[PDB]
Amino acid sequence: MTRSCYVELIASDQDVAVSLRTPFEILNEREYLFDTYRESIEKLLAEIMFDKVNIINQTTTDCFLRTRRSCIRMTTDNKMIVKVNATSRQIRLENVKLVVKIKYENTIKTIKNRLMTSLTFIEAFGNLSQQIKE
Repeated sequence: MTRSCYVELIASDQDVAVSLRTPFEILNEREYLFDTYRESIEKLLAEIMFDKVNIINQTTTDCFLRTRRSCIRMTTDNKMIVKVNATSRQIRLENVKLVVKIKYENTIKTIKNRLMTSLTFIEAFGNLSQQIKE
């Protein structure tokens, strides 16, 4: 749980899923990334490798990591690392043990739809910020 995103990981014996709930435009603006989210997901998929070894003991395969995906891969020194394809293009990686798609999200919302518009002073203070610079 962070100040901007709530990252969750549901791990079963066969399928592992990563979700990310944020109340904003999710992948920056359209399909980009902030560094902190990538480091947090990398830490989480690094810890679940050590904690859930037998679930991730699968055959090493070569696959193209697609949009909104992550994978757990083996390095040349038999060290397991994690790369998340938050880039726009698909990333080709080898020695992949597991591919996990990340599901990104977004009467409390019915009140939040109006109370944000109740405070119309972002544009007023933007005019003031343009005004002071003289």
